[PDB]
Amino acid sequence: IIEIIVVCALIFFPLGYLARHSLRRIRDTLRLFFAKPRYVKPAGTLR
Amino acid sequence: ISDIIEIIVVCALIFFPLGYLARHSLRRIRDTLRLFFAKPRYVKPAGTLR
Amino acid sequence: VDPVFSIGISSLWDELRHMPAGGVWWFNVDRHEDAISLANQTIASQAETAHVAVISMDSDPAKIFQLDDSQGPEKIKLFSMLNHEKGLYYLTRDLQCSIDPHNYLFILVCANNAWQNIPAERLRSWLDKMNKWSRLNHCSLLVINPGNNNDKQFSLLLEEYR
Repeated sequence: IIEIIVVCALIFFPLGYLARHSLRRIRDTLRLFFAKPRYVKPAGTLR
Repeated sequence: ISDIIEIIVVCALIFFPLGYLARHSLRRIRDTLRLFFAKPRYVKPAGTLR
Repeated sequence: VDPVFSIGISSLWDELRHMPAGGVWWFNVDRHEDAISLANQTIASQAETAHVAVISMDSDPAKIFQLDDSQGPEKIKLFSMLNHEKGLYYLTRDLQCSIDPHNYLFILVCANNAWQNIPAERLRSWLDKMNKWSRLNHCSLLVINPGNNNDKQFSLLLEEYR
């Protein structure tokens, strides 16, 4: 009931705090995944 | 059962941006607290030596 | 911990040659062919484990940038950008989407008089952003600009010595 709701809130508050603390990591990973190069197009790593 | 799951989801949803704004505005909160009284310890002003 | 990179000049003292990771160094050349030769020599003079990449303009980098078969890193990343201000502005985000800049080197060989159309205030803001990004990512950036009327640009670079 109320106790479980408080427990879930206690779980999620530091969870969101850590998620915000890794904001740069999340942004970097998302940019790696989506991969939108608008103007700088890698031609290819040469040997 | 179903209502319990719904309420848990609702609480999680309300509390995620709660901590998001807690971290986002943490610097401003600390600054305001410093402004109010804080605790100006250690370094102490001696006087205005004119 | 972060290794230091070397400029491609033979018989040069390490005081003017060594470059720590996490900063920006600017190089101007009288001729674009001098820029290409210097870029190739810098590529050939780096360590095997060094992460170095080249970005050029108005050409295909695969045919104008080479490596020494006896010295230099095993492989480098080649990147091509449009000859426009937006390419330079987005460079940071594009490389972040492409390469993890930690312990990694940029060599930006621009076209002839490529930095002539960039306004002063925007150039200062871009340089500040590049320096902050270099410090944050511990990445080093080198820019080679073939130009003849960059005296005002040189003065601007002097003013942003910080």
